[PDB]
Amino acid sequence: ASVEFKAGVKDYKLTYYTPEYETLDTDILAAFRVSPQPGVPPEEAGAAVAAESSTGTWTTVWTDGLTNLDRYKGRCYHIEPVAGEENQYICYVAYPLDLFEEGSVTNMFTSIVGNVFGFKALRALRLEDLRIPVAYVKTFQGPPHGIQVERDKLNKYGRPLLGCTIKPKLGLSAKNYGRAVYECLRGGLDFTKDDENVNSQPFMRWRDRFLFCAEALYKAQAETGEIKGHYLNATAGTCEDMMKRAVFARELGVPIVMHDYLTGGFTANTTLSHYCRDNGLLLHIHRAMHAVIDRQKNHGMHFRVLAKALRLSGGDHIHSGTVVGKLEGERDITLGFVDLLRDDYTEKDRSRGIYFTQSWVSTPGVLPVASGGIHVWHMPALTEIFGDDSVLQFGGGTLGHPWGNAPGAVANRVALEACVQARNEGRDLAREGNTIIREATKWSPELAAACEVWKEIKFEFPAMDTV
Amino acid sequence: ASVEFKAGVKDYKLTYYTPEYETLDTDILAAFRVSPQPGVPPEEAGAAVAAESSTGTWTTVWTDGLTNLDRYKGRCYHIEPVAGEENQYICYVAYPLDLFEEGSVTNMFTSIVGNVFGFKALRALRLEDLRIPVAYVKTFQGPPHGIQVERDKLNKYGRPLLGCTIKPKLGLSAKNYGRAVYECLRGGLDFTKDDENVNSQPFMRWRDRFLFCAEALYKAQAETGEIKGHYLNATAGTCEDMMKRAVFARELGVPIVMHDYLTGGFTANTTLSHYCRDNGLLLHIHRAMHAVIDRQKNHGMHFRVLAKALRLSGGDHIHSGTVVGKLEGERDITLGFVDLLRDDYTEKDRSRGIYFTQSWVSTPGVLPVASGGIHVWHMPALTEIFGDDSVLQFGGGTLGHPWGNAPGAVANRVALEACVQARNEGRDLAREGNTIIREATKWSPELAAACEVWKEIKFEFPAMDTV
Amino acid sequence: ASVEFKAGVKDYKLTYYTPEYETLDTDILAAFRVSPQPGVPPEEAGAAVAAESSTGTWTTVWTDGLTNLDRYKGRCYHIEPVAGEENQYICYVAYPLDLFEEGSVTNMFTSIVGNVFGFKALRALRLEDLRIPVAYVKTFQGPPHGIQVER
Amino acid sequence: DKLNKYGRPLLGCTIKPKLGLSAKNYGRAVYECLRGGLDFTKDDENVNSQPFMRWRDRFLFCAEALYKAQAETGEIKGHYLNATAGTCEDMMKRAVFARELGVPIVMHDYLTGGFTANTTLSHYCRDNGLLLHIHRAMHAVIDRQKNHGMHFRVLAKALRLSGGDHIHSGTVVGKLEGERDITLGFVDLLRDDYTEKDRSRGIYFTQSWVSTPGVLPVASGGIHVWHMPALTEIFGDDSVLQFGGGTLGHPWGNAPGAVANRVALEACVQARNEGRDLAREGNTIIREATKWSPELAAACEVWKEIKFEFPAMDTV
Amino acid sequence: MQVWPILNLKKYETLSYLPPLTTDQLARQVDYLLNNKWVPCLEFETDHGFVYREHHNSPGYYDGRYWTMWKLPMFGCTDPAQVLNELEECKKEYPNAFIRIIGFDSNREVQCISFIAYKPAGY
Amino acid sequence: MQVWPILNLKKYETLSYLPPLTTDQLARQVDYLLNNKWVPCLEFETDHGFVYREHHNSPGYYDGRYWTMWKLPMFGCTDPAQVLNELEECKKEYPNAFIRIIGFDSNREVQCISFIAYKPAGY
Ligand SMILES: O=C(O)[C@@](O)(COP(=O)(O)O)[C@H](O)[C@H](O)COP(=O)(O)O
Ligand SMILES: O=C(O)[C@@](O)(COP(=O)(O)O)[C@H](O)[C@H](O)COP(=O)(O)O
Ligand SMILES: O=C(O)[C@@](O)(COP(=O)(O)O)[C@H](O)[C@H](O)COP(=O)(O)O
Ligand SMILES: [Ca+2]
Ligand SMILES: [Ca+2]
Ligand SMILES: [Ca+2]
Repeated sequence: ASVEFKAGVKDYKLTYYTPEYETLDTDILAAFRVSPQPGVPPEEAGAAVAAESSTGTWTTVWTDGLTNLDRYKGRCYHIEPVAGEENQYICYVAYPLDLFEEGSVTNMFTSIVGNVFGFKALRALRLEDLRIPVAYVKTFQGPPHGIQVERDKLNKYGRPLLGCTIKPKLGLSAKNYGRAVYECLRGGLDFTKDDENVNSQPFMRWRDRFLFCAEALYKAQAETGEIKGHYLNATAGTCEDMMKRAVFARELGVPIVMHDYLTGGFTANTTLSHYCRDNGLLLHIHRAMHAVIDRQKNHGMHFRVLAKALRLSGGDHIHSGTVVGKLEGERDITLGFVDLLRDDYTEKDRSRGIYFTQSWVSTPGVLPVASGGIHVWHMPALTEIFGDDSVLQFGGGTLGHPWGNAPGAVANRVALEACVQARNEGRDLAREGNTIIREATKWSPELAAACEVWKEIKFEFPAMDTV
Repeated sequence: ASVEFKAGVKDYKLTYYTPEYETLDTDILAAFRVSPQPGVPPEEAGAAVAAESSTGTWTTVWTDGLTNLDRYKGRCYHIEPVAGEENQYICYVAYPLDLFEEGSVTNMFTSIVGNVFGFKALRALRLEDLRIPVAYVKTFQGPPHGIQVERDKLNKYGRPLLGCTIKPKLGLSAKNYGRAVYECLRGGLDFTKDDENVNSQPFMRWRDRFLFCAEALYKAQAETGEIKGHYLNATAGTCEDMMKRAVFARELGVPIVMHDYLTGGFTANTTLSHYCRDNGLLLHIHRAMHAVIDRQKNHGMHFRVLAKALRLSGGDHIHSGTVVGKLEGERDITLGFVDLLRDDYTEKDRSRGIYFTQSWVSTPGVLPVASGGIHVWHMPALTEIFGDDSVLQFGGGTLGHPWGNAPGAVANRVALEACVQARNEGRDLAREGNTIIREATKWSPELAAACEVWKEIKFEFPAMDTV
Repeated sequence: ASVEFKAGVKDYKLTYYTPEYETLDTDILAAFRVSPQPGVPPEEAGAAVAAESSTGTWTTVWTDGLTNLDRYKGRCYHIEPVAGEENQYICYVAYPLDLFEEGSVTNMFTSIVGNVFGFKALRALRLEDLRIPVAYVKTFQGPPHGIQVER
Repeated sequence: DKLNKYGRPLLGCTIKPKLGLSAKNYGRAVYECLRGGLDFTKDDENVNSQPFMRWRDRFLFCAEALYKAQAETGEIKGHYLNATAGTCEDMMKRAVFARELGVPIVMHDYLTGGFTANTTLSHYCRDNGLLLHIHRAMHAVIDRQKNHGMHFRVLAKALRLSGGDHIHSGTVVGKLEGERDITLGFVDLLRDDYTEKDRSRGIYFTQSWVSTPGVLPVASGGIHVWHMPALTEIFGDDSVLQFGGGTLGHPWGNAPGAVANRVALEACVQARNEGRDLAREGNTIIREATKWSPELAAACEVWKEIKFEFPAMDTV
Repeated sequence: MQVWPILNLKKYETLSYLPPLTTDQLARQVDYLLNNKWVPCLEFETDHGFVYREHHNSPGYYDGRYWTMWKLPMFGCTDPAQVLNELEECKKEYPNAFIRIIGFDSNREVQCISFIAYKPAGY
Repeated sequence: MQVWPILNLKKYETLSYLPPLTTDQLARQVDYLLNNKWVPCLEFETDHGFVYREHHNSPGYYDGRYWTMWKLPMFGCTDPAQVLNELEECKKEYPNAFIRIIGFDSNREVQCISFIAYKPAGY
């Protein structure tokens, strides 16, 4: 099977539109939302995207005869119109397994999302979902520990975990950070954290911070008798800086560090996941910048794609939205990707924005972290939405309690345990939440003060990313 | 100056809307395109963005009294309506110098772009431009070498440099890669390259590739007498993998490597810039994924922001668009950021989408790389748009020449030198380009065959990102 | 802007005495107490210091044409007489930011106090003060901890 | 013995503009100077690594240049590659890269880098067979005045201890201060094994060195071809003579500047070895050599009247 | 299809893939150099005409890059005849040499021009 | 301005930039050697006249330094005719050799003299 070489440009759909193709169980499958320019067949737009994300370019090259271009090519194998949009199509692409570097989220994103979103002939493009085949799954470490191990390490069962970002995001000194940390952990929060953009700065140098927050957290454990952690940010300018923070965390003996995976980047993340597995540190992932990519329906990458790639690269924890708080997160979509984050199998489900059935071949699940303008009144809804395997994180909901950090922590820990008890008793959290919270204030004057402060505070707007 | 602590939520504009503020020469300045929800004052939207990108959260925290919140706070200091848009505003924010970690593009993006693009109360948000003050500039290495050093190392003056991606993007074996490479360099291209998503795969393992492409390129130099390079991709799953490719490149003695800075990530990029400065390797930056963030007017980050951060982190080369080719790039915007990439001073200029005057305190300039569906007929326009300090990169324009790689390379190198000569003689490239090219085919039968193949090929669509 | 190369010696004040210069916020500014020999205008003594701490030597070199000597040169931009001393002057020198190695005290002092204090044409010289621009400040670590942390 | 150079002072040359030249231009200027007969060229003291020229680039091109000089002229050359730096780790990276390129000689500014870091470099160069040229930048901050500070013989003796193969020693006759008698003084302290007390030359104590190796004095600073005689008579064979402005200021450019310099010096050595009096017959010996060296003739016309004569500060 | 040759096809960087420059073609590059107020320089090489690696092979290090300087850079120069005169002088002195014309920008400290103006016999 | 030449300009260290030494000039350097009580030695070299790097390129290592000794160092020597005689003998035995005269100071163990006294044909 050879044919002569004919230089010059052809349509992409001639090679890369393949509707009759049956996907292989080793293929990587992409779901693109595609908006062609005027004049551009959905077929050819589909084809373009497949070609320039796998083997092809804009004119015929002779060097294809050297290979078997059929076994390597990306393929558009199904187009379906988008409901309630003019000129917008889901295009599915299958990429063979050989195209990808084993264990590199970086390489998988470099093909699939590298160059196609700038094509002149598209108005807009958005990766909605990806089907990573199991044999590609097995080439990654995944989460350093994962939900089972994390709970067994910390000795924490039967409830969501509770966290708290230190506030003023920036401008606190080390010693004050440490002070805030002790106070927050000693009132019943399991964890506190470096704010994402707290790295090392002129107002607070990192090694000073780690030092004092160790003292603090070791004092809270000692006073309360339950295991504590504080997410020490390894995010850094270079890999060598990052690794220096990790190694010092390790040397202090604390349980957990954090990393800002997208602004640090997948190459450095993967490195840090490796070192925590070798060193037994838990790894809390912050998803800063994700909304730059994932907010709009028409153009970008859905958050479910970023989360799946986090689970491959490695995180014990990832932020997952709250639904009810100050940042956007539709309930159905959010249930969706959470399921993708913690479970081993997740069937296709377009109602929840899962385009592909997804298997994980016992890759450990990742704990979702709800954080961002939440407070005691949202406790019921949070527990219902996420269930026990979550971390609930209360920054201004802790440090803005009128009575200080300790009491803010107690309020949040009490509201949570009241929702657990009520749930475990057989009560309906969606129906009875305000009541449950109400009941608990009759005996917790910490909670009562929290409740009075934030009684009217709600965050409700038109969302942008919907199904 | 102290005031009692009053828990509960206030408007952000109370603290973070500061219209009368005079920016400091040390401040980092951001230009946001902001689209508020219905019901949300532009002032308060502006304020929100400033607060949650610097010191503030959604409710009053007491710990602000411990610091001087006035000296640390991000500030919205000017709003201006957007012309021809309902409910859309430029909001300017100033961030004090202390907020940032010296030498970390990661930390600067973590504050400025971390969490605000997901705010419920915004419909959309887009970072258009940033003003990095000179004292922050000085904390970064920048480009490992920069344009002056690169030209002196390679001994190449008086013209754009010429490059060529090897095609089939994927699926070629090492030895065939090497074959294509020799043929392309021996006909007059200065460089060839790893395709962005060619890392190490089942069809071609990296160390095999580097090996053969060294032989190839050493054979082309030897036959032609001019210095050659081939961009050996260090992009990798982990930092340790990345560094292993660099060190082997180093050990072969070749001039240049590449990195995919956004899919690798800023933490790992910075690391690699450092090692090439210590080791005298040139560093070619690929901007794969940039269009995921930078395509849309209404939501994202402009490419001028990604380029500025590349110049800080470090690249000798960055892709910059072509204007005329298969990927989107408006001429005026493109002149804009190119100027931001190579020059030491660039004054404010809204017509070119430069919102801030920008000084670089002799940070070396970065060579723009035009690549992507271009060919011999675009030579004139390319030379005019970019001038001598550019790299022109012809993948399918090389390997799709009917006569093979050597002759494709000759066609492109001849067309380029015909445009240089014509230019240097005093002819108008915009007016006389087709002619100039026409004249050159009368004596170059390589060029003539290129010209015949691609005579009608143009790429012209409605652009998305405009001013 | 090019001019032919004329070998031989010239006055330093012809290139490095620049009284109307407005200092840049990146420059490194030096305050010298300068005591010239008999016969030596303060202007030329000031200029010698600026030249021989920055770009120049004692006789014209052709290789200056290869750079832009205006943007690199140290510049004596103000002289003021010293109260209650004969023949002693404060001479102010501005050094462009590019002259310095980032983070090296050793490099700053090698230019600024390297050679000039032995010049035959000076009786005595003293560096009184230095204005370190903020962009240079940021290249240094500084104190390991500092007052707040230490306490 | 390493450089295969005997029977005369060595000749060197500082690249000018002290600052602001790029790496490739530094290499250009180096190649031209070494090919015209200078043994060495050098980083200016305050050329370390900067925005106009990063170090690693400079070393690389000066290697290329110097390897071309050597190959054209067949005499061993060197270029003092400055290891001076902000931290010890930075310094040691520059020495290591000079080691790797295979060149003969690096430099250090011992007082502004500081004795701790010097002694570290001196050790490395022993273990790695690099010559070590010492610049004495800042010394005049401490050593100019009779009434207060530390005499330069003290800094020279400490450099001998610490380690240097070369140190600057003044010229006497150039643009920087150094009285002849005091200068013969400490130069003796730097080179010889035994130096008896001698208050006429500012030696207050008899000093023995138990075969510590002697240090080559380096005359540099405002000298030119007309000073050649004096220099030869003051320092003798065991010296390095260094002509920055006096090389790069020659009207015909580096190669010719270098030739004028090396011609003047071999004429004073030939004259000397024949039995002529350098102090008495210097101008004459120089005059004679211009009749057959047009390079020298051009240098001599340019700097005929240039002298540097003032009241000195540090005297006995 | 034509096969691009293999033997004796040494090339000389910018302009070397076009037809040899005519006398006027030559003039015109020199004017272009001088119209941009760059400083002309001539350089020549007898022995090593092409790059090689004799003394090191680390990244970015090549031998044969430096040629030797004819006289000095022509600072001031506003006359192309001056430059073409020096080309003739260099030629008469070094007829077995490759000779190139370069052009300095001193603001950027980069060569903005560089082309071959004379090759020896058999070249 | 003159351009210092490029081809065939190999140089031989001290005195090698002067006009060739006359017979008397040569005698005078020899007297100078002997008037400082230094020990004459002659050395010769047929093959490698100039330094090169075959076996190592570490700092301080060059090949081609060592030449081969004609007979022994002339210890005791007080007569210049003796030395010029050996020069003539060496020359007759090795007419294709570069020959140099060197002078040893035994107190410092350094050569204090060294110059070329004869080059072969074409040198
Ligand atoms: O700075 C902040 O805004 C937060 O600490 C919330 O602080 P409060 O606890 O004071 O709200 C969280 O990082 C964001 O919630 C990130 O959002 P997401 O989880 O969606 O990535
Ligand atoms: O795979 C590709 O498409 C390319 O090699 C072009 O190949 P052809 O040379 O065959 O076009 C370039 O990477 C893109 O141009 C990237 O775009 P940008 O420079 O805008 O980042
Ligand atoms: O910067 C300079 O001024 C010099 O290069 C001389 O250059 P010229 O060759 O152009 O004079 C020398 O470093 C000084 O001689 C230092 O003095 P000293 O040796 O007395 O420490
Ligand atoms: Ca946060
Ligand atoms: Ca590509
Ligand atoms: Ca100097």
